[PDB]
Amino acid sequence: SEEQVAQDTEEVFRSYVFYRHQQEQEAEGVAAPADPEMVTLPLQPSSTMGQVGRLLAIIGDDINRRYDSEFQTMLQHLQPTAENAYEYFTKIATSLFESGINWGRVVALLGFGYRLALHVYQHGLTGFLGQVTRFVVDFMLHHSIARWIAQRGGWVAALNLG
Amino acid sequence: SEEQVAQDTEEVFRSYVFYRHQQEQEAEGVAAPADPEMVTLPLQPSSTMGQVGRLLAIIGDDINRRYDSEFQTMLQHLQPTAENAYEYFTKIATSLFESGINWGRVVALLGFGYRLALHVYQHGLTGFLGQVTRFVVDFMLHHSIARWIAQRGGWVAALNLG
Ligand SMILES: [Zn+2]
Ligand SMILES: [Zn+2]
Ligand SMILES: [Zn+2]
Ligand SMILES: [Zn+2]
Ligand SMILES: [Zn+2]
Repeated sequence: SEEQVAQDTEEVFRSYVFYRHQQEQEAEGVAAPADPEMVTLPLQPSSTMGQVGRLLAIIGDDINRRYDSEFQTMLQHLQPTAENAYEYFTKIATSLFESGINWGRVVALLGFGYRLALHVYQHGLTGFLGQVTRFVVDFMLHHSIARWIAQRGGWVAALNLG
Repeated sequence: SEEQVAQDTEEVFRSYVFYRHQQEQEAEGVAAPADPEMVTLPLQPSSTMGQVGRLLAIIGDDINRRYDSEFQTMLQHLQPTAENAYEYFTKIATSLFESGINWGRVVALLGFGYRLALHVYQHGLTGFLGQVTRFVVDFMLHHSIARWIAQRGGWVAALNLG
């Protein structure tokens, strides 16, 4: 079901963010970017969607690198407002899927959402992580990504990538 | 078409906001709440959706009063973040349609969006009017309001209310 995949994306993305942030803390120690909002967000580690988001953060660690690097350098130029965040999110997310959908691109979108959320927090926009989550959920619903995931077996199919 | 009604809501709401703000300036003069974002937003006065949003602002002027009054007093308690704005928007918008959809409630939702946008601007959240617009558009799509309007003839049917 496309709609149920779309509903599950919130928990997948929240779990992805938590574990990606924890992994960056483990890799960088005191040099990691601080964002307490990514430590305290709602989390259910044993749920299926919590397990999916975590596994995608893990497998993403050795595939995101070039795309993750350019996200950071580009975000240094992101203007401060919620409208600027939406416009930049939409441009980048659309470009990721211009040539079709695949799991690597899904993971790239989650990673982009993580980097966007981190950037806006570091530049003084607090309480915006739920809004980035909604950007991701709604984009995946209206851009047929939830439909593509549903035809692959749902988010649980992502566990096969590990 | 439900999807095309949903697409048109952006322009309807932007036009509603522009003309509601202009009307409040005309009724209150220098006592009106200032919000330059509601003067400079994209506007196409002669388009059908621009005409619809304007007419709904006009007819709304003598039906919103009690609901508009409580919106203002309640919004004095709205916490500052984008997440707080989304949570409050969703609670109020859901309550407006709990017992079904009618044009008066559609106009009340547009008026609520106007008051929410004005409040968040007055309290230091700039560049958020597009986000309130998206709250309205997406709520009307996912809560079957766009579908209800489509079965009534589309947004153009609102011109019959005048
Ligand atoms: Zn890092
Ligand atoms: Zn730059
Ligand atoms: Zn949507
Ligand atoms: Zn007034
Ligand atoms: Zn209060």
